[PDB]
Amino acid sequence: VTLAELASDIQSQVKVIDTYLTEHNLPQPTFAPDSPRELPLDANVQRARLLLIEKAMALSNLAIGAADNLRWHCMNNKFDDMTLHFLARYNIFDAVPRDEPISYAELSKKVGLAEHRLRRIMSMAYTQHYFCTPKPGFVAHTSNSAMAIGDPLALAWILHNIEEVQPWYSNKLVDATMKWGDSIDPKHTGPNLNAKPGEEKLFYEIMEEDDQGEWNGVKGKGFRLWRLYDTDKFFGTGGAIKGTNLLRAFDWGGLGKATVVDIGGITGHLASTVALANPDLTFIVQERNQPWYEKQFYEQLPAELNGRVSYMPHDKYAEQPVKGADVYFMSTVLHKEPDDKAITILRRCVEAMDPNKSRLLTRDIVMDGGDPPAEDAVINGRAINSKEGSYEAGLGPTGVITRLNIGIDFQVLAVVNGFERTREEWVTLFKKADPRFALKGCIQTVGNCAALMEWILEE
Amino acid sequence: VTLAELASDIQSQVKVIDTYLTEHNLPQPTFAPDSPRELPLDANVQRARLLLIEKAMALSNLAIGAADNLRWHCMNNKFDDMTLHFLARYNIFDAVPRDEPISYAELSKKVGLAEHRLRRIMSMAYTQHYFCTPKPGFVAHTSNSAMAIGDPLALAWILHNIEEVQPWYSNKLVDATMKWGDSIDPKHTGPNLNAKPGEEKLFYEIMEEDDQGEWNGVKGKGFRLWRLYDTDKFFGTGGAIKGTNLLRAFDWGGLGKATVVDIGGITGHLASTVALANPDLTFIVQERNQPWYEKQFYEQLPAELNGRVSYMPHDKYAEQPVKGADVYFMSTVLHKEPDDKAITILRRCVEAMDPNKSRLLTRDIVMDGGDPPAEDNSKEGSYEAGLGPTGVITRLNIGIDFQVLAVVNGFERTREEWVTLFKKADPRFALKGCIQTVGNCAALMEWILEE
Ligand SMILES: C/C=C/C[C@H](C)C[C@H](C)C(=O)c1c(O)cc[nH]c1=O
Ligand SMILES: C/C=C/C[C@H](C)C[C@H](C)C(=O)c1c(O)cc[nH]c1=O
Repeated sequence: VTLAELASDIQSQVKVIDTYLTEHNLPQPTFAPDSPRELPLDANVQRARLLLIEKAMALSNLAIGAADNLRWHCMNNKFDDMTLHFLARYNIFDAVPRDEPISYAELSKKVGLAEHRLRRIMSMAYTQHYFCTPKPGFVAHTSNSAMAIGDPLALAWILHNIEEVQPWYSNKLVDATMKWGDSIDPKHTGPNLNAKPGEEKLFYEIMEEDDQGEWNGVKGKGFRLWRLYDTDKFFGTGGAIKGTNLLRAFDWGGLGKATVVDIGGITGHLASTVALANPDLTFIVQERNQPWYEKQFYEQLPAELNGRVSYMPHDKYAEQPVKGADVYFMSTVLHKEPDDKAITILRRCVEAMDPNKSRLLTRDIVMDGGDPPAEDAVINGRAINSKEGSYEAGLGPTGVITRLNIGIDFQVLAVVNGFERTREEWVTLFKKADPRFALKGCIQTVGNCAALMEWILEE
Repeated sequence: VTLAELASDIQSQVKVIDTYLTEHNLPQPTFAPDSPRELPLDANVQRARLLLIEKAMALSNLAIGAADNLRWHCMNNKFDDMTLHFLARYNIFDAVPRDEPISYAELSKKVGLAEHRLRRIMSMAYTQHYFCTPKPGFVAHTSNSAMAIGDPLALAWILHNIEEVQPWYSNKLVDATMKWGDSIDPKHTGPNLNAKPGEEKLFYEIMEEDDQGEWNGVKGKGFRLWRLYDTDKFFGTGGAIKGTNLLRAFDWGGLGKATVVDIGGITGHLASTVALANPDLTFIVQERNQPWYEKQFYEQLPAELNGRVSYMPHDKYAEQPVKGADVYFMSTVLHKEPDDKAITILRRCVEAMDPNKSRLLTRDIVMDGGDPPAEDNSKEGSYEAGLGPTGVITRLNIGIDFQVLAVVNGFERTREEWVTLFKKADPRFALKGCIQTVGNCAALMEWILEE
């Protein structure tokens, strides 16, 4: 491919998006804080958007060229993370007003970071369109930075990755690999490279046990796990994996009055999203208890649910105490479970299921892609705006959903030696758990990176 | 700005490059291993390239959108570094033939990385156009990965950043700032967060003293410093800061038969670059000695220079023993020197200079940009191509600024700050030339002492 080819391709995708926005009188994305934070969920718009990102990344990459790509990458990339690190730890998102500029001098005194250094940090932020400088000596928000205003979930995501995942695990992954090999054992992770025998610590042990700190309402023991919970919530409130996409991937209303057992459901945020939109549904959120868990679970629980979402302490490897429920639901649980452990969990589900009225629903990455809703299956336009060679938009070796899915793969690899799976690998795994399992649906909304898989037991 | 405006801008810039390559019968950049590694150095082409990169980055950013930008960023960007870390530590660039594909199985056996994990690592590389998969189960190079084949300097750059700068310094820079504030003391850096007063370790002490390892022919003491020197050479052999750009930024030939004193000139690589192109020049490379320095200096030294480039052990803060030389030259030395230290060095140069004969040349970032070479239609906006708040040369300038900030609390300067600093060293100093080739982030500043 050439620069010109990429540019033409880009133009084609922009035209699809730009025409949809105009024909529907929808505001255009910009870098201003009042920009829409996403494009319409229309499947044609989203396919075009995913291809556009991919081609624009290819274009900047090609134009930088082979001589400067590795040179500039190892110089600059790491400092985009460092910039966000400063922005979060100094609370700079909240200190810059959303709709008004602020001087470096005033910003410096608000956050306690000297003017010279502040100026330097902000300048790097500008190059990735986080904040801008509208006039000399002044800082203002962009859309990218404004979305973090007042949102500790956004800051949780920054700090979890920069203060835990990267320094403790991913920076050490090479060493981990050479020491223990290609492992599925969560002990074979960065913090244990020099641990004495029997003194290894698991990621989730560190998260729940460390008591030297505090985060967003939880002081002491488990503050890191609470922050990790915030990150989970962050991915549900907006963007590609937004929780409301679950409502489009399965007919929750069709269940009628029914009980959903939410196994490994964190703090029940996703359960609350589904139950808010489906008044006939009861959710049992099953999770390992913590000293602060119930206090936080009920503080977040919307009163409008009238108690339909409740918490039940439960070990996911143990016997399932809720028998004959309509749905047993696991959202992004099994990608941290190697085969033997996932089979244990699945067999616990099977024993509690009534094969003639229970379903097992999982939400997880399907590496090679799920299927779109039936209404989006037929391609009604041109292939250029819908597919990249043989791959659905967003997939293939340079696809942005492919990229994100590898990012998630690497994250669970880093912290627990987890891994993502293809559809065939999911079906193989479930049938090893019980040969009666059948994949009845595998729905991935366009622009999402996860699929909702509907499993049943048939004779 | 909107998606359509960005796309429109991109088309214009592309057209400039596309037209020039066609009209000059020059191969088009692609991702194939045989692609040109850079665009032509013609100033109009480079201006369009810099704007094109900037607009294309704006376009991918805007298309990702505000909801997904921070979410995707903190998920993915760190693993682009981790992928390069695997590729370097397992020597995968060399393991994959430049012009043939290799199966994951065969690559796995060559590098000793299990197949499943190998596949996973390679797949992340593909998304940034490092390697590709031309057929199921097979790996091939791209232009981006092929440039690292057989080049330990590229591996040096990967490992210096990922195994030293990032974990020891930049990841700890917030903690360092909260502990010491906006310090300019090189002891007030990440490794010393819990050091006893007086027991702080300097970055360059760690570099020259650590003996637990080896790198590219240097075993034991100072292997890290030798690898650092490889990274400096890496930025001289190609890309934006290539040493041959120095030949366009100053009239070296106009010096005639002349001596250049190269203060802090590393292992003399840059000196050799200039001396190979200018046969009438003699270079004196002044640098702090190391047990392996002279061996490595002479191994590297091109035979065809016939001794014109020599090594003189020297403390840059000490009296300058070469009096009256035509040129005293410092390349990317002063951006690691706070004002007081820089003034000490500059006054050592002034004492040795003949004001009517000697020049002082410095190569450094000028944060607000130098002037184009003399040999190079209408201007819109406040900034030359590559500069301004989203410019890609600005971005590289800041990355370098942050690099020296991280390891020694150094900093980059504007042209006005340079002039102020030099005039504080000696009021006779005058900036006679400040030349920055288009596509380069550094400028060559020519200083003289005037009455
Ligand atoms: C399939 C999508 C799942 C949404 C999650 C936010 C992905 C994220 C990588 C994740 O699972 C993490 C994790 O499991 C453990 C530690 N740190 C994480 O970030
Ligand atoms: C102005 C351009 C200079 C070219 C250099 C390769 C820049 C690079 C950031 C650098 O100076 C480094 C340094 O001084 C010390 C440690 N590690 C570095 O990387």
